[PDB]
Amino acid sequence: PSIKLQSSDGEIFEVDVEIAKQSVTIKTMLEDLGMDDEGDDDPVPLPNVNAAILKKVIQWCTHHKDDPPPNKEKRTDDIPVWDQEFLKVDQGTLFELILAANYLDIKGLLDVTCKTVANMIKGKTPEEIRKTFNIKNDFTEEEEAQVGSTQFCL
Amino acid sequence: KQIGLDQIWDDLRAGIQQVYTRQSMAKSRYMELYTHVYNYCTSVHQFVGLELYKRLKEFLKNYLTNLLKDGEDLMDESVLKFYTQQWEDYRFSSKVLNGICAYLNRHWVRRECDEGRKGIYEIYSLALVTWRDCLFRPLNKQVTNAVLKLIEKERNGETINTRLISGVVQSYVELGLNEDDAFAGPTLTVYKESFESQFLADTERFYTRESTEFLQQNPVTEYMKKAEARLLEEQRRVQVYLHESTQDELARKCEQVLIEKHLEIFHTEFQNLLDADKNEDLGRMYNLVSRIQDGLGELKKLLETHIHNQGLAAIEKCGEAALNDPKMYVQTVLDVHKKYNALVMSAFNNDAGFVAALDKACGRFINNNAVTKMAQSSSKSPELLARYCDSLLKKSSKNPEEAELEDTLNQVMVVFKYIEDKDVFQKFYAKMLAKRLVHQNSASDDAEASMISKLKQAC
Amino acid sequence: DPRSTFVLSNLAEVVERVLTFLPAKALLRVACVCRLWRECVRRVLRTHRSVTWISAGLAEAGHLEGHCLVRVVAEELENVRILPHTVLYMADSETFISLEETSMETALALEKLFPKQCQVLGIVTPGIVVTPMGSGSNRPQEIEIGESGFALLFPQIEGIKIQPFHFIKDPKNLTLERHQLTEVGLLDNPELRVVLVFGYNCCKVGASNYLQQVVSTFSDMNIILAGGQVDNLSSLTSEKNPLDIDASGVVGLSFSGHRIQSATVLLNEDVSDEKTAEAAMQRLKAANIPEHNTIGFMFACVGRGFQYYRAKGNVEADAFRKFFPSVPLFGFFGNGEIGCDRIVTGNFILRKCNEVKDDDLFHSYTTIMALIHLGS
Amino acid sequence: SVFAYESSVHSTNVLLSLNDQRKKDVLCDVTIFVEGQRFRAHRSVLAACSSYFHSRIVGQADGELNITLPEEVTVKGFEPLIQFAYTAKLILSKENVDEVCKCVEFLSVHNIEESCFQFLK
Amino acid sequence: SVFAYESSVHSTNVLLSLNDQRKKDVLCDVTIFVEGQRFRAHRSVLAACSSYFHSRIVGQADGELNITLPEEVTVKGFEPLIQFAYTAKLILSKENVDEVCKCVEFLSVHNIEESCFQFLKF
Repeated sequence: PSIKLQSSDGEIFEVDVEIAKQSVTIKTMLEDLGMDDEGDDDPVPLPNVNAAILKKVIQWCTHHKDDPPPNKEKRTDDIPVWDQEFLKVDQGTLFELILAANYLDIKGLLDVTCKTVANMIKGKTPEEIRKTFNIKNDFTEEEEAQVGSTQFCL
Repeated sequence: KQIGLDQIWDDLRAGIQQVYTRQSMAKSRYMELYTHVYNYCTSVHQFVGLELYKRLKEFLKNYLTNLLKDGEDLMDESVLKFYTQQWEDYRFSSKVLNGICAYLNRHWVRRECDEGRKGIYEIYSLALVTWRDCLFRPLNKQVTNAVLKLIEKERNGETINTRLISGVVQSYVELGLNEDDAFAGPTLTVYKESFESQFLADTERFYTRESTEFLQQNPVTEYMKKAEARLLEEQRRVQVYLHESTQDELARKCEQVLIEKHLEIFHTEFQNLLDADKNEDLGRMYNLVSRIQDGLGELKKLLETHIHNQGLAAIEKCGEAALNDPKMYVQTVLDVHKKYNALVMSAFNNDAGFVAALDKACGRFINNNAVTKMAQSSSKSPELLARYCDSLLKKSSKNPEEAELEDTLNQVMVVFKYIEDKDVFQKFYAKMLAKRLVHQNSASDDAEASMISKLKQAC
Repeated sequence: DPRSTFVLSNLAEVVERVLTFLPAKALLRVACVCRLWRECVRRVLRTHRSVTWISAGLAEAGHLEGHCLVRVVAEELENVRILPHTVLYMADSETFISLEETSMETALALEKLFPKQCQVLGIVTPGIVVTPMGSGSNRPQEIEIGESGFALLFPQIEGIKIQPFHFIKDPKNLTLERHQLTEVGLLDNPELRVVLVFGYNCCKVGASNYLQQVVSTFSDMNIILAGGQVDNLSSLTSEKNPLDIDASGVVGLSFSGHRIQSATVLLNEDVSDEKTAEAAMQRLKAANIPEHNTIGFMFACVGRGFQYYRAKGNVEADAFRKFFPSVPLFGFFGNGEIGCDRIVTGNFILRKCNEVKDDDLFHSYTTIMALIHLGS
Repeated sequence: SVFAYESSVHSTNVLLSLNDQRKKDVLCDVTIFVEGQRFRAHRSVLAACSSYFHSRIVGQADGELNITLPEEVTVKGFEPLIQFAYTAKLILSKENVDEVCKCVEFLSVHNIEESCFQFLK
Repeated sequence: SVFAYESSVHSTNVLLSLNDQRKKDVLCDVTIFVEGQRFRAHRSVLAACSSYFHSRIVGQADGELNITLPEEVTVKGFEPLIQFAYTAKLILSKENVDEVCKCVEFLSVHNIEESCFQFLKF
């Protein structure tokens, strides 16, 4: 099993087929189309991810390759020991992993990264959250004023 | 932004029309046809409403209408090599279209539905909802009337070339209505109305055009052997014409068309097939009527009313010596209940109900039978039996075999059950038993002691 | 400066799989982050079709001033996941007395934490039988005298509408003209399938017969009755009456919907050991009531339990989970019984012909079960 | 000690299966000759949906039957009527209301209310 | 402008009219024997209510067919069943349960479930 992927900036990395089959997008193209005489070790140029991120995704896929996929439990904070060690990176790159996880459809990787964003979201007040994500500030104060006025409570 | 909305529908319709007409789509461009559709669905300038869904409905309805033009002027054996070849070039082809537009198959189609509207489907399930623009157009009248012409080659035609038909039947099953409801049992709803309803009406005729054409030129003994073949052949014309759910319903409407509506001359032939010692024809005959109910119990009285017309023939040929010759009246009836016992054993699969035929029907020629009538006594029949067992269970020249001492008594035990009046047996047995015990005119004392032990088992 | 000024504010599918991984209370906090987040909060708060329960066991008898149940409901509501809409809570009859009755202090305490829009019915019984937190496989614990209680959080479920009702007694007045059965929905409702009638302070004459009269008004339909007589009431959210502790009446929930299946088995004086009890609950299993999204109820008599079945306890509770593998259980011990043998589902109804008048409902010294399939 | 079993889906399923029988040859034992075209139905449902058919169906011996509606009814107003009789749904449009309403007030079909009154426009 | 009418009373009344037509023999076109106690019904009703009176009712002529049932079914289990086949209400009693349940599988009458019966106290 051997498949070579090409990043957006022109770098080439060789990965295992089964480890690539972890991503649904890669396996769907490789199972419903790849049943033929392949182009000779032709690279697959994913044009939305640069060289650096593809390592981070493939690094996550290397460790999380023996996980049986089961499934519907109360949302929690398990977050296995490896992920946050992997995920201690500056703010920007973590967001880029979100796109890479969403683009290739990796449920496990998308599951973990969104947890830390929620954890960073948790324990804050609505307004203060902007100073860490720089969101816009809008719509008729009034609506807000008669929108964000249907809750708290409990 | 960085996406746009109108630059995309100028290169997407260069591989979305190149994935169709399969021409070795390289993986190098597959992700290019994804990066477009993905970017198309992640921006605000706002998934450009729902236009991509609409534009993906027009191209499909153009490859399915410009294509109907070639094919809707074609007769049999050609529309059956057009809806089996360009079905694998649309099932396969529109399954790459289910993962090129993946981002429009996960979020918007599950959020544009489960909300405010209908007419939203997964793009794959959208392909086989617009495929009913080439099906509710020929086919439904032009292959269903053509597959039958091919399936009506049971007569002599070999090399049916199953592959073409297997494509058609599997197509109708696959075309099962996925419209609305959800993505949940089976989908055999577009199968009944197009290849089941109009396959059974056309399978009655082919069989009621050989049934009453074979029992007019050949004896019934060949319809009894063609039926087994055809009733079995129409159980192997499934499992290569398939999806099942027809085995338990094609077989029935191949069973009242062969033997449930010709159960008029079977009973008539049953009598003829009973005077003769024929024993393999009844087995096939029993097997045919075994499948059919309401009539297994009709050819049950005739056999019951044949041993009785056979029992009072052997004891009739016994003559006049039977009155003063004890063995004869026992051996004769025993022969009757040996041969017809095998009949209810080998031929009719030892049916419990059929044993009843070998039963009391045997009783009605042991109670009020001949010989007993001639020297008028219903009570006479036990006496001849009573003398017989004593006749052998006596001191004589020599008791030759220990085995014959059991089996004859065991054989005697069989005919005992049918006499319906024990009382006389106890009288006449005891009387001459007293003569036996007093004079010790018996050998192997255990054997008689075994007889009351058999009597202990009996009344 | 980082990327998610674009991503975390425009990409809808990424703001959706974030707000799911938050406690319910935080989900209504970030609802005022921006305009896109609001829509995401509403969508996430609509894929909530699971009932969640909170209970207070005997292993938390803290020697400090405060109700045990109020303490748990304070800590646990922080980590709750669904937004409660209607709540049914019961507690034992020693945790609502501080001087001789005091009752408001304990009652309004729980009436304050719950949301203002939420509907609260407050009922106190002499005995709580409850399944602990976690999953549906917890072994039920039957609690006689001793501080215990549970709270049931019903979320917003599509197509199912639940409305409390309350008929106060009178010194001298009419009975019930017609409208209170239409105001709440006990009559003229083509989809009423389960009712959970409760009664309190029935000791006085007339009041004992009040429960006799009030039930007959909305009976004789294709519905399931369940419940009995209890001690007193604590809190009801009607916003038009300061609750009177001395007055008696009839209160309960009135389930209504198109998929609410039900089941009921009486446990008469013919069951007195383990094998007989298991035989009765085998009949419930034959009703083919689905497993998921069902909650069970057990209303019994104070004369049943340790005393009645010889020297054993948690016997009904253990038999419930012997044949039903994962359904929860909640019920009280009381001085009265209501119920019959009846199954109502989407298709069939199995009423008892009960041709005398209505003598198939008011039993005594017995136990009633229920299998209310809230949802589908 | 007597129990009942009251179903709530048997009526609809038996009516739908009888309608399928209506649309498929067998077990149909009456033909409605109307305006030239043919309509085939049952001699049991039609004696239960209204009174015009009821007054003309009873008493007469079994066999082949024409119960021709002579001229007064239309076909556009007739097709929805037997559909309602056998399935209990109606199909009304702004170009259909008048003839259907004329047919109901003539045949006196029951279980249909005048609610087909202001739904239009 | 397809409003479409929907009546929740059009099926119950039709099935009650069928019962009334059955009782006073108003166009009954089928006679059935169980042991001997003559019953009368409609061919169309039983052609869809059960799934044995759909294989012993089709492929016949307009001449009245007199079908007979074996001794395995009796009259104690049919009268409850054929009354439910017309009124959608099946009365049960102590002696009824066994025979009325035994009748079902030989007929496979639809829209009745034979697992709920094993719930009654009786």
